[PDB]
Amino acid sequence: NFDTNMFKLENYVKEKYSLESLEIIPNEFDDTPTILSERISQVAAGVLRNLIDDNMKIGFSWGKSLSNLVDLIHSKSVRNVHFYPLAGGPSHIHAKYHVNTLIYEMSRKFHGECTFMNATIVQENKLLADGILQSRYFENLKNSWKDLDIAVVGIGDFSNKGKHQWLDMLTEDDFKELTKVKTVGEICCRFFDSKGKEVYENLQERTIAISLEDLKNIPQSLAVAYGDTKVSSILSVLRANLVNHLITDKNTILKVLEEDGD
Repeated sequence: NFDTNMFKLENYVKEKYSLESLEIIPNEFDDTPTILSERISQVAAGVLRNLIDDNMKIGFSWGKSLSNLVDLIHSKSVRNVHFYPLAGGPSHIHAKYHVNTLIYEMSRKFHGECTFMNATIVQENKLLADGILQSRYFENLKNSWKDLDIAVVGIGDFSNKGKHQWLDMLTEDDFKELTKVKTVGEICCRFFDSKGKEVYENLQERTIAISLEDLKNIPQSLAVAYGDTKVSSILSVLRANLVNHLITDKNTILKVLEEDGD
């Protein structure tokens, strides 16, 4: 039985990576990219709406997967919900995909109070980054990263198209150093290797984002991510248990398993 076998595969992958929650969307022969993105987005929207309750502190990252779920999610009457940025995205992405846009849109549907990301995601040096992170003005947001209830995040790859979004944010030298340490992907604008470790410390210390340490201790952290170019990145995130709830498609998770088996 098809639906049963899907459940078996879900449980298999959850136990394999010690992943708390997982939805695997089936791929259909008649799919277009649009239809597949709708199917994944609707599942994700339903899942998130059910997670949202009164009094919760919810962090968002940036990007298409998130924008697509936000477009579909149904409003709900909850009290005292607060939305925060986990990380600003890079500079030239669609306004629709910007963290502050997503927080605003979610605020409309869940009538929440909003904190926005004002600082650029990568600073020139550690002194400038620390000046922001350690500031009196930034303290509320810094503290809030330590006690979020839910995080909602996409996962980026470090393929040519993945590096694209970062072209005017990271320097030529940043890219060289990231490539030297075999970067495979990013989450919350932090770059990791094949085991989900944040290897390049110089950029790590210049980045205005939640730490991986704080991300990975959020009670419910939902990543929505799929596609062949994302298999290595998803496997890294699973390996390091960076999030505890993943929504992806069957084609992607089978490739993750195959790569892990290598």
